[PDB]
This record gives sequence, structure tokens and C-alpha cells, in this order.
Amino acid sequence: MQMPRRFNTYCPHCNEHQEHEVEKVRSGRQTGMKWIDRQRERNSGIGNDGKFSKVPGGDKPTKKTDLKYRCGECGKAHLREGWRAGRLEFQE
Amino acid sequence: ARSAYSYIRDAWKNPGDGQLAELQWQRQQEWRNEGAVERIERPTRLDKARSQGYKAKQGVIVARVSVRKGSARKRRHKAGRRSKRQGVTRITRRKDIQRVAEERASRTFPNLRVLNSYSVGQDGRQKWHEVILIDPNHPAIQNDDDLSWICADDQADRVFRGLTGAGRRNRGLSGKGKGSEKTRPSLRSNGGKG
Amino acid sequence: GRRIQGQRRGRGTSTFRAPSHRYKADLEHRKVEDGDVIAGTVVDIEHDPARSAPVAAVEFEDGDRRLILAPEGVGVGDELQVGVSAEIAPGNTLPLAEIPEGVPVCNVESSPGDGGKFARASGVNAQLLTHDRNVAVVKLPSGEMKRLDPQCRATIGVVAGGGRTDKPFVKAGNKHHKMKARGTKWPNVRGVAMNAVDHPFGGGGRQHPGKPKSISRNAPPGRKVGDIASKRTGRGG
Amino acid sequence: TGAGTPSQGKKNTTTHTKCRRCGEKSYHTKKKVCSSCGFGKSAKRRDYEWQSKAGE
RNA sequence: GCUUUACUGCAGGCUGUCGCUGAGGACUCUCACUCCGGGAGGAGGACACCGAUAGCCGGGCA
RNA sequence: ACUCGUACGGUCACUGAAUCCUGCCCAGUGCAGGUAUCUGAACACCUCGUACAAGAGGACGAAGGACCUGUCAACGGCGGG
RNA sequence: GAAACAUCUCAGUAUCGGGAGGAACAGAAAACGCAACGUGAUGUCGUUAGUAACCGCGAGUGAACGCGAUACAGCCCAAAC
Ligand SMILES: [Cl-]
Ligand SMILES: [Cl-]
Ligand SMILES: [Cl-]
Ligand SMILES: [Cl-]
Ligand SMILES: [K+]
Ligand SMILES: [Mg+2]
Ligand SMILES: [Mg+2]
Ligand SMILES: [Mg+2]
Ligand SMILES: [Mg+2]
Ligand SMILES: [Mg+2]
Ligand SMILES: [Mg+2]
Ligand SMILES: [Mg+2]
Ligand SMILES: [Mg+2]
Ligand SMILES: [Mg+2]
Ligand SMILES: [Mg+2]
Ligand SMILES: [Mg+2]
Ligand SMILES: [Mg+2]
Ligand SMILES: [Mg+2]
Ligand SMILES: [Mg+2]
Ligand SMILES: [Mg+2]
Ligand SMILES: [Mg+2]
Ligand SMILES: [Mg+2]
Ligand code: NA
Ligand code: NA
Ligand code: NA
Ligand code: NA
Ligand code: NA
Ligand code: NA
Ligand code: NA
Ligand code: NA
Ligand SMILES: [Sr+2]
Ligand SMILES: [Sr+2]
Ligand SMILES: [Sr+2]
Ligand SMILES: [Sr+2]
Ligand SMILES: [Sr+2]
Ligand SMILES: [Sr+2]
Ligand SMILES: [Sr+2]
Ligand SMILES: [Sr+2]
Ligand SMILES: [Sr+2]
Ligand SMILES: [Sr+2]
Ligand SMILES: [Sr+2]
Ligand SMILES: [Sr+2]
Ligand SMILES: [Sr+2]
Ligand SMILES: [Sr+2]
Ligand SMILES: [Sr+2]
Repeated sequence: MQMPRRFNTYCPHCNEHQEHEVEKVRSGRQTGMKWIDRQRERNSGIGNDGKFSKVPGGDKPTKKTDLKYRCGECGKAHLREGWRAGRLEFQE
Repeated sequence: ARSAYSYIRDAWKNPGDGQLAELQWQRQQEWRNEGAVERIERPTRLDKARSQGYKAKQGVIVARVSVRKGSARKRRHKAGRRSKRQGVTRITRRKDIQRVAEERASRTFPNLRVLNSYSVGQDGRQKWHEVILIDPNHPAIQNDDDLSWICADDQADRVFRGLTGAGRRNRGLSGKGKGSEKTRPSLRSNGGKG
Repeated sequence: GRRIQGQRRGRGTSTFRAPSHRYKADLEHRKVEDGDVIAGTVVDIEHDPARSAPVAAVEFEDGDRRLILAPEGVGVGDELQVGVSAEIAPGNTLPLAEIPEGVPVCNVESSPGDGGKFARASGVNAQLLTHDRNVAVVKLPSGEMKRLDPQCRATIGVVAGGGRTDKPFVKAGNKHHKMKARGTKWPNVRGVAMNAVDHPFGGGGRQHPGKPKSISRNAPPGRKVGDIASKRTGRGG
Repeated sequence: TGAGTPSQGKKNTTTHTKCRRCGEKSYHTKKKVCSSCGFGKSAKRRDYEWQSKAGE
């Protein structure tokens, strides 16, 4: 589906309507320093490693919308509940 | 002023530098052709020996013992084993080589008791340790105020029971506080979780 | 599964061993200090149980009696020599340096003084090709050109008993008798004729190997069977 | 030939005999080892914890 | 019990790297180390072996 | 252990006396060889980061793989129209 | 056991090797950390507590400091000279 790159909508920060910019959430890079990373190093030894021996599952036929709504004035962002969309293209 | 002993000590802080380096490269050649346990007239490290309780006296013996380097020499499982227990390569023994050395020495001298031991280097495939042993039956020692404690019946085979300094160290008894919950008063009394 | 036959072999049990106690002599080149001065007389010719070929009994000047790996044409009474300045005649042993090129040699040493390693079976021989101050090149019975230390001792002539392979065993009994004199388990049951549990090629409702026969060099014992690291197979192409 | 009765008739070999050390007829005269006390195998007397229930 | 391109692992083989290990991207050398030689001595040589780790193969085995 | 053995050997497999013979196929799988380029771990090295460290990236790149070739008395195949 | 099962659990259990005593082991702080102007070798008993902590964060696993008691004990070398 088509979607406007910018449009007027409620800004939860300003508490008033403002022009927001829609952006697809880019994955942040991992540090490898979180607790789970330490547990993987610790709990991995001879033989099977339990959860650390599993390999990530498949995919759902269609993913939900993963967007960031950025307020034009205050410059802050907010998230919303996404919706199933095969393709999401921005207009402008 | 400095003791002559302090110089032997300082030399051994870096067995790969200076005269000691040359010395080791020379001795090890002779050590590699010697046996498993070799009695020697004088300690290679006087400062260490004396520091550990050694004395130039009757009933005090020293022997150099060589043990193989590396992890456990383990035989792979011959019956069902869960993946955790199927290992062979990465398994290491719980006693350190110095402790193995002490025991091999004590067995060579059934009548003597292990007083202490120290490292004297290693090549690419083995380590050497010199063990100081004591004759608990010689009156020269039965009358020595500093060593006659080893003559007590309860000190019999002290090495096989881990009463040696290296033994106690390896048993995780160094710390008197945090971390020694499962080690003191004994590994066995603590369910073997040390 | 169970360990395959190739694995039982390595255990060195009676069934797999050679009847050493029935073997005669470890035919090695006699040791000489230097100067070459050493000769002996062929006292007899005997059968060697370990090699199915003749062997010469030789008595030396110093009184030493030893069996020797006999080349062809050696008989009782003949005088054999061993040393740097030995005569270039069949039966004599001298370093590859003193041996003239183009001459057939047998029982060649791999490392000077080892007593002989190459070309020792019936009828075979190595060809001495090139000389040098550093290396003597020899062509072993397999056809391989072997660069060797010119100080490596060797005997002149082809090993006795040549042509043994020309006559067929004809019947199992004959094989049986030969096999009984070697360190080998015989007869041979085909892997493909066994149960899956006994060999990688075992199993199936009909006899045929499971997977292809060419096995990687890296294969572990118990699996390394069939055509070991074959660079090719068949006859065509 | 049956592994039963017919194969029993060849059994005229002596193996286990009275042991010089323990008195039990378990000294294997071919192996020269007592299956009961370990005489011929060890200076120490043969004994195992599995010879009784774990709680005893 | 058996099989395999089932899941997960473990031996084993190959390979890099660190240690043993030294002198003057390819090379020379000898002194550790290895082998041959009764020996004198010869070949080999900082490699190989061995200890450690990493990648690959791996129903040989669990 | 083989081995008091050394390629006319001995190991590993297949076929199964003699006689007449044993075609075609290397695409897949196996094995083996080669390989410009691509891919390929760890140590060491470089950048960023941290008064250090965790960590992120880079450079180099072994066996292996891609790719190329050899091979069916290797596993096997030898049809529809 | 986890209602399968691989980490986990059964369990450092069963069993195995070595060795001492009448008891063993431990033990006079490179301790503790109710953070203090505080405690003062070590075992053990009660408690702290199924608490903290661990864990396909599943099933399960699981201390310590302290406190109340028991009994109390403190010393010897190496080196300097
Ligand atoms: Cl999206
Ligand atoms: Cl002792
Ligand atoms: Cl044959
Ligand atoms: Cl307190
Ligand atoms: K289990
Ligand atoms: Mg206790
Ligand atoms: Mg011979
Ligand atoms: Mg033939
Ligand atoms: Mg036989
Ligand atoms: Mg057959
Ligand atoms: Mg059958
Ligand atoms: Mg059947
Ligand atoms: Mg099989
Ligand atoms: Mg058939
Ligand atoms: Mg067939
Ligand atoms: Mg040798
Ligand atoms: Mg299986
Ligand atoms: Mg048939
Ligand atoms: Mg269950
Ligand atoms: Mg569950
Ligand atoms: Mg537990
Ligand atoms: Mg605490
Ligand atoms: Na852990
Ligand atoms: Na002793
Ligand atoms: Na522990
Ligand atoms: Na079954
Ligand atoms: Na093909
Ligand atoms: Na269940
Ligand atoms: Na089950
Ligand atoms: Na777990
Ligand atoms: Sr761990
Ligand atoms: Sr693992
Ligand atoms: Sr799907
Ligand atoms: Sr004793
Ligand atoms: Sr020989
Ligand atoms: Sr010899
Ligand atoms: Sr089959
Ligand atoms: Sr053909
Ligand atoms: Sr029968
Ligand atoms: Sr009988
Ligand atoms: Sr015995
Ligand atoms: Sr027992
Ligand atoms: Sr035929
Ligand atoms: Sr092919
Ligand atoms: Sr007190």
C-alpha cells in the first residue's frame, strides 16, 4: 500500500497536532555486551548448549508495519501499532 | 643489605632472561634424559627451598620430578552418554601438575613425607618440579624444633590427602572469606562442589 | 555397529600375527668398521619362510655365520665380499658410490647402515642410475626414481626366486599354505556380503555397496574401506 | 551338536581350585589368580562396594 | 538393533596459529629437537614430534 | 600389529574356474587434481571505542567451498516424443 | 525428573583409584563489609532462608555476612642482623 511520507497527526509529546514524518525503523546494531551475550558465552560448553543450540524460526507470510512517527516541530518520535502489509511504499 | 639468596630469587622471576636462560637451555637437555624422579644433592633454587622449610641437614631430601604437559589423558566413552558427558579433548584434571609431581615423588620414597615443592621450569612437552621430602624417622629431624611436626602419625601420606601447601591451594582453601563456601573445611564435606 | 576387520587387525592378536617364531633370519647387511676388508664363503642355500625365496648361508673370515639375502646365481663355495673396496661381482655388497651406473642392485639401504630396505622380494631389483658427490639416484622396482645417499650400501644382482608370481595358485589349498606363513587373515569375505552392523558396505536385500567406494583420505578407521583416496578408478579414459 | 547335554561331557578340565590365601575354591590354576580374594592379582584383598546394598 | 544429505554432539583426519624455538615475502645456518649409525659420525632441523587453540570434513561413535 | 616383511610386497575393496566378451554416459553423488578471481576461522597487525577492558570495523587469508578438469572393472543411468 | 528431549535434573549421587586417624579435615585474616566510632582463628548446632543467586528464566537448583549457642588458643619459620 501507498503511504504519505508526511502528514498531520497527533504528537503525544507536544499534546497537539503537528506534521509528522514517517520512517521505516532501521535495525540498530548490537553491542554484544548485554546479559544474554554473557550467558551464551558462559553456558556454552561440551555437547549440546540448550537454548544456545537452537536456530531462529521461519517467517509469517506478511509482516506488520514497523514505522517511526517523527514530529516536525519538537523533533521527537513515537511508535504506533502496526498493521499487516505486504509492501509499504512512501509518497514523496 | 640484600641476601645472596635474594639474587637466586630475582633470577627466577624471569627464567627466560639472562644467565638463567642459558642455564635452563643447558640443564633441560640433561633433565630430558633423566628419569621420572631424580634425587638431587642440592636444590636448584636455594632461596625457594629454604623459604619452604628446607635445611642442609640429615633427613632432608630433594628430588626433581617431571610430568607431562597438557589436559587429561582421557579414554572416550564406551557406552551411552548424553552430549555433555561425551567429551574427551577439552577435559582437564582437577589436580595440578605440581600436585601430580609431588605424589609421584612421595611414592618413590615410601618412608619420606612431602614437605613442599616448587617449579623449576618446563620445555614444550613437560614440566619439572623439585620436591622437598623429609625422613620422619631420623633423630636429626625428630629433634629439629622447626621440622619435628612432620613426624606426627597424622602427617602420614600427607600428600595423598592434600595436606601439602600445593594441595591446600588446589583445594581452593586460600581465601578465608568469599568464594570459599564449598571448599572449607573440606571439598568432600561440602558435597564435592568446590 | 561392530569394529570392522581392519580394526581387529591392529590389535595384533594371534590370528593377525606372522609366525615369527618360525622365521629364520632378519637378513641385514653385515656391519664393517671400514677399509672394506671382509669376505665369506657361501656354505649353503636355504628356503626363507618369510619371503618364499632362497637365502644364502655365508661363513665369514672372522668366523661369523649369518644368512644373507641371496641374489640370483649364488651357489655353495662362492666367495662373497662386503665393503667399500669390494669386487663388482653379483653377490657382493658395497655403497652405491662404488657401484658402477647401469648395474642392477638389490636390498638397498634407505639410510646408510640400516641393513637394507628396498628391493628385497623375489626377482625384483633396483636400477642404479646417477652418481654424484651428494646423491645417487636409483629406480626402485615400482618405477619410482629414488634419490639416495651414495653411502647407502646395496647388493649386486636381482633377488633370487624371480618368476614366482608367474605360476597360478590354481587351488585354495595352495593359497592356504602360503597364507599360513604370513601375517594375514585369510580367506576374505566381501564387505558387501556382510550385515550392515559389520561393514559400511553391508546390508541390503541384494549385494552392492551402500554409497560409492571412493573414500576420502580423511575418513576415520571403521569407515575407510573400499577405494582409499582413489585418483581415479576403472580402466578406460 | 547340541550346546546342552552333549557339550557337557567334555568338561573334564580343572580351573578353580582351593586358594592358598583365602581357602575358597576360586584359585584359577591356569590364570594363577583367585577370583574370590584376588590372590595372584593384588596384595590387597579383593573387595567391592557393590557386594552389598548401597546403604550398607 | 540398524540406516541416512533427521536433530544435536563426540572421536578421528586435513589445515592456520601460539608454545618448545635458536643464529645470519623469500633464503641461509646450527645449537634445541627428530631420525640413521656400535661408534666416530651421518641425515634432518627450528620444521617435524609433542602440548594449546581455530576452520573444514566427519553415522567411525553417542 | 602388519614386520625376522619392502612393490614378484601388503594393505583396502569389487568380481568369482575356463572359453567368447565386457558397448554408451562424468549432468547429480563420491574420490582426486588444478585454480585468475570469489568465499574462507583464530592469533598477530591496523582504525574506532574504553585514562584500561568489554565491543564494533578493517587489512591479510590456510585447508575447505564456488569454479575447472580427470575418473564408471566409483555410486549409478542407458527414456518420452 | 522435565509428563517427549539435547542445557538442566537424577548428582558430584552409584561405582572406581589412592590414603590417615581414633576421629579426620579445618584453623589464627592479603577476613568480614548488619559501611562502622563496627566484628575479630576454625569446625559444628539452631537461625538467617527456600532469602540472594542460578535456570529451554521451564522443571527445577540454592548460599553467605550476621545472629543465638557449643568449645575456645594461640603460635613457628624464610629474610634482615
Ligand atoms: Cl514497514
Ligand atoms: Cl607424603
Ligand atoms: Cl599371496
Ligand atoms: Cl560484624
Ligand atoms: K540424562
Ligand atoms: Mg568435616
Ligand atoms: Mg632382514
Ligand atoms: Mg593376484
Ligand atoms: Mg596365520
Ligand atoms: Mg571373498
Ligand atoms: Mg547375510
Ligand atoms: Mg539377514
Ligand atoms: Mg555402519
Ligand atoms: Mg552379486
Ligand atoms: Mg554386486
Ligand atoms: Mg630408534
Ligand atoms: Mg545412531
Ligand atoms: Mg556367489
Ligand atoms: Mg523425561
Ligand atoms: Mg517443558
Ligand atoms: Mg545442584
Ligand atoms: Mg559474605
Ligand atoms: Na556459569
Ligand atoms: Na612417601
Ligand atoms: Na565450584
Ligand atoms: Na533390537
Ligand atoms: Na557424473
Ligand atoms: Na515423562
Ligand atoms: Na523417550
Ligand atoms: Na538450564
Ligand atoms: Sr561456564
Ligand atoms: Sr557446545
Ligand atoms: Sr511461513
Ligand atoms: Sr602408608
Ligand atoms: Sr630390518
Ligand atoms: Sr639394525
Ligand atoms: Sr549394502
Ligand atoms: Sr570403457
Ligand atoms: Sr557346525
Ligand atoms: Sr576335555
Ligand atoms: Sr598379576
Ligand atoms: Sr575394595
Ligand atoms: Sr569368467
Ligand atoms: Sr563427477
Ligand atoms: Sr576465640
